[PDB]
Amino acid sequence: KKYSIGLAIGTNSVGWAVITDEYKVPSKKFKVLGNTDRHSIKKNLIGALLFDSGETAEATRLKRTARRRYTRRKNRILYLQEIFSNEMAKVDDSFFHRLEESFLVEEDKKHERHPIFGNIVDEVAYHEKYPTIYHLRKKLVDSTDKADLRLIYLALAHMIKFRGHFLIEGDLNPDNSDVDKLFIQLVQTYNQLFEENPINASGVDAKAILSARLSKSRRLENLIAQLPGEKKNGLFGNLIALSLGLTPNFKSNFDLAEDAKLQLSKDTYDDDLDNLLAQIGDQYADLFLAAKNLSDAILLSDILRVNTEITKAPLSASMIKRYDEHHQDLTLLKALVRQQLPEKYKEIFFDQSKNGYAGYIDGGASQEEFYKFIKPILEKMDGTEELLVKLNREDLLRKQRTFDNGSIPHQIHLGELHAILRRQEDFYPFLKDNREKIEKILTFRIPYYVGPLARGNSRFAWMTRKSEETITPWNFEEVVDKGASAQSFIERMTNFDKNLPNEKVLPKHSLLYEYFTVYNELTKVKYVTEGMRKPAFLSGEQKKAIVDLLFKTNRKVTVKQLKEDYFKKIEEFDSVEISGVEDRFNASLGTYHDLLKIIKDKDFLDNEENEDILEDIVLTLTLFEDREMIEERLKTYAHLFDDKVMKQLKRRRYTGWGRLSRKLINGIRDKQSGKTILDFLKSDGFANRNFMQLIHDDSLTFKEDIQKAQDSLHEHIANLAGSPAIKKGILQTVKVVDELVKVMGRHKPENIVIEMARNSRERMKRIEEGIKELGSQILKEHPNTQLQNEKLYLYYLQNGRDMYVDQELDINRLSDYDVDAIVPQSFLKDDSIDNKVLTRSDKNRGKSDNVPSEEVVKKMKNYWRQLLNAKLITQRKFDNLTKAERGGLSELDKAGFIKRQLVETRQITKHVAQILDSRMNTKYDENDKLIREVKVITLKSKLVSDFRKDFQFYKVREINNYHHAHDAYLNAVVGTALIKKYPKLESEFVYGDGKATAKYFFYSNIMNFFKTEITLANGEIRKRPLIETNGETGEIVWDKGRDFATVRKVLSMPQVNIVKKTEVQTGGFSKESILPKRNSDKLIARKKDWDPKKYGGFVSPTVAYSVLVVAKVEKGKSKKLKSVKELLGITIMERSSFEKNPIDFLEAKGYKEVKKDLIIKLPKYSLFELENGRKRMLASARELQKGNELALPSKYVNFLYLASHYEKPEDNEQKQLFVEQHKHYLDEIIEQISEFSKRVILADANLDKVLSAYNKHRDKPIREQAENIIHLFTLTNLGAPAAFKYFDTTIDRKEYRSTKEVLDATLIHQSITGLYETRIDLSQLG
RNA sequence: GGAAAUUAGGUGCGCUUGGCGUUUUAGAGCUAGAAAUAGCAAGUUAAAAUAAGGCUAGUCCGUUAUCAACUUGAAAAAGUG
DNA sequence: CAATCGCAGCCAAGCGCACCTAATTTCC
DNA sequence: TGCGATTG
Ligand SMILES: [K+]
Ligand SMILES: [K+]
Ligand SMILES: [K+]
Ligand SMILES: [K+]
Ligand SMILES: [K+]
Ligand SMILES: [K+]
Ligand SMILES: [K+]
Ligand SMILES: [K+]
Ligand SMILES: [K+]
Ligand SMILES: [K+]
Ligand SMILES: [Mg+2]
Ligand SMILES: [Mg+2]
Ligand SMILES: [Mg+2]
Repeated sequence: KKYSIGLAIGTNSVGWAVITDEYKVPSKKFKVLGNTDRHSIKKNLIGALLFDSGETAEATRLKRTARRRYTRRKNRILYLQEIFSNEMAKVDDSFFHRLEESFLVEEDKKHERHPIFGNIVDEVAYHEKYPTIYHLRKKLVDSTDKADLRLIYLALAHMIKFRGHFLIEGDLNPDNSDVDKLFIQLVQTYNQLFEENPINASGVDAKAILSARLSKSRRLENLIAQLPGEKKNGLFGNLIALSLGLTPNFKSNFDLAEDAKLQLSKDTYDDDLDNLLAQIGDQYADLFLAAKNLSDAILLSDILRVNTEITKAPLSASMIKRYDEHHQDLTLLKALVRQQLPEKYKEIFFDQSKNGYAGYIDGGASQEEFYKFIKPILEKMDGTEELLVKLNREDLLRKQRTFDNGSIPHQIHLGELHAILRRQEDFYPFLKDNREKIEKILTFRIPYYVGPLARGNSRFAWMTRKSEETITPWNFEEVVDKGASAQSFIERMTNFDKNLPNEKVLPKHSLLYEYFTVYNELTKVKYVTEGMRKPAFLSGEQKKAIVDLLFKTNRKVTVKQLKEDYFKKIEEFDSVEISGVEDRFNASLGTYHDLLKIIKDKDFLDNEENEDILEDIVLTLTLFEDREMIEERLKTYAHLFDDKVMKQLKRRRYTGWGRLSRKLINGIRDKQSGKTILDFLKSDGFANRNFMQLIHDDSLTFKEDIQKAQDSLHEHIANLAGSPAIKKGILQTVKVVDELVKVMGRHKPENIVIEMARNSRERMKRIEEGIKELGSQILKEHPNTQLQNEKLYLYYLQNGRDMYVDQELDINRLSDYDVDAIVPQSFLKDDSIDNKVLTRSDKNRGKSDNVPSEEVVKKMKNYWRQLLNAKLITQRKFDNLTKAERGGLSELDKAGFIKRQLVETRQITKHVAQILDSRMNTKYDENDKLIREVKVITLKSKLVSDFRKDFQFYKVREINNYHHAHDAYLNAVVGTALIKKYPKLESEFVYGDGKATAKYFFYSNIMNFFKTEITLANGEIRKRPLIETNGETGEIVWDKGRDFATVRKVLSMPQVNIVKKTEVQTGGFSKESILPKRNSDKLIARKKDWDPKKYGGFVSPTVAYSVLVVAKVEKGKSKKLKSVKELLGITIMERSSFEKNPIDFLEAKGYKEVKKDLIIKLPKYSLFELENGRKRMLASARELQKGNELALPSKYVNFLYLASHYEKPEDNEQKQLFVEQHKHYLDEIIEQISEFSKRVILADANLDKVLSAYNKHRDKPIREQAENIIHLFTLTNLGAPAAFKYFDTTIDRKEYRSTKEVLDATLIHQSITGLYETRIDLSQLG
């Protein structure tokens, strides 16, 4: 007995099958364990393991971060209360107590129910005077009176608890006063530079236009509209856009040859502005300087809507402005509706269930839902004009705590906090002594490069401490070693050099690393002129001159530069041809030119004695992100540099790391020559060996020194790159193989054939930015979920224009258009947007075989470049559209694409093959060589997909889960037959160890040996005999006389081992919504002492697993003991306490005299068999899932495939006639579903509705009936019931919301393959 | 089948932050009526919680991965037809 | 009991490293 | 899709 294994690896399934050399699946008797009548059972060696999707760690990570921030937000308040503690005890010794118990009902409170003052008259008067906390905040900022210490605390705590963001660096000092004066100064600055065409201010209310509650682009339009003759994209318009915070492009303003984009917020602005001024001149400096001055006065116009001269709390005053205008408009809205719509007053102001004002304040109506409900009511009335204006600006009846408050920087809250401290420290000395302490509570942010402030019990932490003591926001710099922590942050993640594993890789922007990349590319450049017979390398003397002249003067070196400014102007070559570099060199000395601008000392950079210092500087600039820590690490070099360059050097920050170490490129030396790798790249006689040749040359010592420098199965797979969903199936695949090997008596298989299976928010954002750079108004002309349509998505990505013809596209005629593939689908199976365009007709592309024709590229390339700059097409999409001008698809390209259709190239699939190969092949030769006992073959899905369709082994996925197992069987058959027929293909499919046209036709007809007659692509008919053999062997590969019948017999076998992986449920305890209190006791307490009948709580806890309990419970008033057998759900929250002491946990639930040895742990999907073969799976402790599979005969599967594809060659008429000749199969398929449902589904109401729905459409076309019959299998599918539709009839799911019947059924414990079973008759228990 | 560089597009893991929401309580509802109710007034804010909790007591940890049964084992895992 | 209807925490910012695919140049 | 609530 020799055998092979077929495998189909998916995200939710692993199909498997064992075949013999006759392509047959064996059957075998397996022992059955347990206490039932059955001692053994026959099983076919074919099946599929099913499992729920494996999840990434992202959701767990976001919740872990949220917990840390709630812990730290609470500590900020605790820090503040500790500071107030001693003095607050003298004012009100129970104030903080009332704050902590504010949530408790009055019955549970220990102090008086009014938290602030402890009595009702004082509490009522507070809210009367300060209706919002911002009323109190502004008053404490602007008033000189001594304030109650309790009100001081509440205002400071409110700023510290909700402190604002940290997206702006440095200090913020808002100043509203000079918006008009600064705009006039920018106009005056602009007119002095363009006296010929000045701009008239002329009472243009710049303060109103720029500070208005509109978008930056909208206010830019309103300002430009007030200036006749000025365009929005003109020079003055871009300056206004710059002051607003946009990203204008000054390229067209100055007729530049490159983009000149500027935005003041990016740290690159100072360099970018200097780059622009270097081209246009320094007389434009005051132009952008005055633009920055105006930008500071309107920087906070979105959040600060009050003139800053009358208050030092403009944020709170802006909130007060919201409150007052809310009061004024509410009084006006109420008086209006009383007069004009008195009937709808109750619904608008009393009905919480409606989206009126009541639902806005008391119900669940959002601000957006409230505006939508009230807008038609406002338009019906008069006069609501100003209310309509405020509504469309989202400024009507506004609250103060709103979704859009995220734009408020922490410096704003800090300003008000600092002012309150300054006011009240004159009366409270402890506020003076603790002023900077309190401000530090608000401003201090744990650096992201420090991480959690742990002390040995965090697997996520890396921080180290200077001193062993508790870390506070005030001693953080002294207790935490920021330098070591910031270094460990990067050090724990960066690669080591694979060639020298003990050596870290160099920074990507290291000078020595960029020298390495330049010389490695330079050393393979050849040249030829009219005199020399054959091309020659560049000499070591030539490389140095080329580097010194071109690379050290220009950031990029073009091939034209090399030819013109070197070979001609220094070598006396009137002409020269260059090979090894195209257009321009890929490598460059970018860091060399960055430092040359900063330190201005070219001699210092070219002095190789300064090599170690420059590598240390770049290492510091790469390792650290805090520019103060950077400045501290550059102190040892403060004598070579003045203070001006040091200020520029500490701003030059780098990111990224290279692939090689400094010891590899310029450290280790060849023993004979004493030269490093970089030395050989600089000069290597006339051989000019590059990096790959040097470390592989057996005549040098680099190769042996690198060779001299050179995990469980679960950890290895987890550490692989790829989706954690496919990685779950990879581990299960290995476990299936291990079991299948032991099933075959631990004999290894001959072959293992593996095959691995192959939004709306991003689409909208990608189009809005694209048309913005495009300048088009197509989004405004014809305005998310609609972009799920493929054609409409391509329509907007192409600005409503044809990609092949340069003509407009009618958006209401998208059905008349064609979605054509850039690279034809016959070569590349790319269904993504990167390979699709929208055109009037696919004939506009040109020929069908190749890339769009030359005439199309010459006419449309300009249009494609604009779409590329607007990020509407990727660089890959632009490259393959313009490929015709580069010659188009070569004959080797077409063959390469057709080999890619057969040979799997994904790295993740190669890892699976390597894992199986290394686990199977472990013995060695007499010469210490690996003995490959098992060939691991990798196939792509198209090979079996085409095999199914050629020979009518059709697949209908909705019928059952057998298709996963059948795919694995077909993988083994096709894979082993292909390797047996053509052993030379083992180099392409087996892991380990003219001509273009031939390889194209060879790879195109590689599967023809299965057929008897072949109609070729050339049109010529070929014939093959019945039995196929191997060339040199003569062994029989395929017998078309009985091997197809073998496949038909295998695929028609009803007994297939479908196994749903039982799994303990993990994750959140329950649903997260905090529901209001209800007398129903389903609610779960949110804290230990928060009775949900008083405080509300959670619903629907998740059961981790169920347990079978055989015990007694107390019944009735007398508490009689009554023997019971029950299924108890152990929730995720309860799991730890249950497992710590099961008996104590069960006794606490009310069970007595528990049979401890009869407790069975029953995770989700636990399998039970009842009567007549009916099976049920545990959905939980209180619901069951369907446990049976409907094995529909093969003749019905093939009929359902052809009849449903009836609308979609000359032989298609034979398949169409088969459908009409077997229209009676519809009744027979319904009968199969009915008998199956009556036997195992037991949903008579839904079956009657199904049969009634089938009879109503018996005159419908056979295609439509077959399509809807496929929907009916949802009724019979394995797993959780789900709704489905037969034509227009909807059949809602019939759930099995009772688990009592399984308590006396047969529990089935299945191995991973389902071949080994332990069956427990639970009726004997109890 | 690999390596480096360049260009472009993605994925994973980890850290540090912001704003909402929701829950209970506080923000004296008034007049009439025996009451059911009716007519008005009012509404924008805050505290506290945001997995129960844990010991290791940290400004730490608490939702990923992994899991038939039986025997062994803390676990990982091994053995069993 | 069943048949039936209802419900589910979300939005945003910054940073670091490591992978992957897919084109080009030079090589093993 | 597991379960809470409502209706029949
Ligand atoms: K009380
Ligand atoms: K204008
Ligand atoms: K609301
Ligand atoms: K609400
Ligand atoms: K709120
Ligand atoms: K190039
Ligand atoms: K850095
Ligand atoms: K899990
Ligand atoms: K899960
Ligand atoms: K199992
Ligand atoms: Mg907590
Ligand atoms: Mg809130
Ligand atoms: Mg937050």
